[PDB]
Amino acid sequence: MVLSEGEWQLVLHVWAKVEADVAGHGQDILIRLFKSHPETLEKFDRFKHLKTEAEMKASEDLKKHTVTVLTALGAILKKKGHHEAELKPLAQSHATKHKIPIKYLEFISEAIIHVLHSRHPGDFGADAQGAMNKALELFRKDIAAKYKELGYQG
Ligand code: HEM
Repeated sequence: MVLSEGEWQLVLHVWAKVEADVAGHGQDILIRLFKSHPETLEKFDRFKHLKTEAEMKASEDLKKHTVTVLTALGAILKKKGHHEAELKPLAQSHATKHKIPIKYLEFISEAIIHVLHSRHPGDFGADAQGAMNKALELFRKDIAAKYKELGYQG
């Protein structure tokens, strides 16, 4: 699949709002993932001791990680599909070291969409959500293809 330029601009216009405060958005997205799909937290040896939303919010180390995650995703989105170089290292680490199935990437995609819907109704109406869904679906399809090349079922 391929996004239109208009669809990319809807993606990038909401991401511009995320970048007012990437850390706060990152906290909201990973906490939403862990609340909605608690099995995902067990993949993080670094964070799986955290018991409550309040502990997650208070963790400076989690905050920092969420900034790393969202900045990596933002750099991918800014490539508008031309993200082969960015996807290589991430697909390798997530396949071989972290062992993150495609289903869990669906779950984090849901969390991203939820938080952007909540925080950004001015830039995340139906067309904008559809564009972000397409971008995240493209990202997941390309990761799944790389996982297969790397030997991971996903
Ligand atoms: C939008 C999707 C995601 C992006 C962009 C992303 C990005 C990153 C980045 C940049 C790192 C650090 C470098 C590396 O190890 O490759 C990382 C680490 C990690 N990711 Fe992801 N990630 C995503 C989704 C997930 C999901 C859904 C899980 C778990 C369910 C996961 C689990 C991990 C783990 C366990 C680490 C190592 C954390 C640590 O101990 O330092 N990732 N991720």
